[PDB]
Amino acid sequence: ATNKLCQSFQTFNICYADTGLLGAHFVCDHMSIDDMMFVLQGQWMRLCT
Amino acid sequence: MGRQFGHLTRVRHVITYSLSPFEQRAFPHYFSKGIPNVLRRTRACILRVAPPFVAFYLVYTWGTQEFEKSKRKNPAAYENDR
Repeated sequence: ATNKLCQSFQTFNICYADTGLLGAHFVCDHMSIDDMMFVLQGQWMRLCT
Repeated sequence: MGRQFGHLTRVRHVITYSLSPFEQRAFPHYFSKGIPNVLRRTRACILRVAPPFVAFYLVYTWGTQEFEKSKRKNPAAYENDR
């Protein structure tokens, strides 16, 4: 929100019987995909570490 | 440098699929299809690559042969005799 990276983004955890889709989904400009996928994965590695 | 992903070109209605490098073998069917491939590749170029260099060897095998023949003496001892 500070530098207007994405139009939208959210985190989901779809659960199934023995599998799932844990990740995130974001909506952004055509010149913001790399700039947010870099900070999206950067946030994931912060919790892990 | 004024050029990067995002404005390179306009691509429409093209879907690509790819696998994780850890879910696929690095050397799949190496000699099963790679060797028959190289035979295909070599034939496609041996008619444009070999003849120019085959001629050079012919020049080599003759230019060097004549050079030794020049250094070899010739029987021109006549007109002097004993």
